[PDB]
Amino acid sequence: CTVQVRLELGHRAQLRKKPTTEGFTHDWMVFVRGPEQCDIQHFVEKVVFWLHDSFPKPRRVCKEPPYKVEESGYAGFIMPIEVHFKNKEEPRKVCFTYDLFLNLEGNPPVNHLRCEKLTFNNPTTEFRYKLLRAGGVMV
Repeated sequence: CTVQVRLELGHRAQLRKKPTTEGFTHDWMVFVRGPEQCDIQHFVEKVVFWLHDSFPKPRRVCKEPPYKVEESGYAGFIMPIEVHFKNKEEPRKVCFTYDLFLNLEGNPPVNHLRCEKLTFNNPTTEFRYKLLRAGGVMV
């Protein structure tokens, strides 16, 4: 059997009224979540967000919801995001390369969503139940 689950990755960015002491222009927030009335914590062990090289402790881990990072910056960057599963077999995780882009001065805030369907072929019984408890569907 095959079980499909959905993830939503997203981000919001806007200009700060007042730049930080480093002079960062923007606040941003990146997240991983499930669709409404779904609970991805049943099958997700943790989410790791890899911030820009410039950050202190760039490896940011969320072991429970909300799976989100909120920071300030001057520029967008490519953000590796790892979603680790409560699985004993492969795949143990999925990796996304997320386009964290900011609004150019003048332009309204950014509020984006990237929807990902995961297809698990022949998951173990134990993991199958986690996917289905999260609101996954047999296909």
